[PDB]
Amino acid sequence: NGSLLVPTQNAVYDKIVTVDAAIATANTNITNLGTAKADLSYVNTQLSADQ
Amino acid sequence: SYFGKNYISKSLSPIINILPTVTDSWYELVITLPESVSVIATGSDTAYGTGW
Repeated sequence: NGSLLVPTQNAVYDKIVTVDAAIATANTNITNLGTAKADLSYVNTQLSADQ
Repeated sequence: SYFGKNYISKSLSPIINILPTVTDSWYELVITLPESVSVIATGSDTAYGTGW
């Protein structure tokens, strides 16, 4: 926060790696959610057929 | 002393041919300096590749 210092390459690289890991985890969560969680079209169609 | 840095051995047992760079057997006291003095950061712009 207050740091007059100079950042090392290793610290920055490790933070970048974990940030990318978190981003990939979020992307995979979105992937396995959309294909198995969220749906509107066919649900609406089956609801209309039942009605 | 090793390449301009000071390493204090911290192994409880004698160590031979163990380089000062090893964090397990050495401490590597980071040289405290006057932080007020604006030491210039020489930055080599050498286009790295995010795997180094």
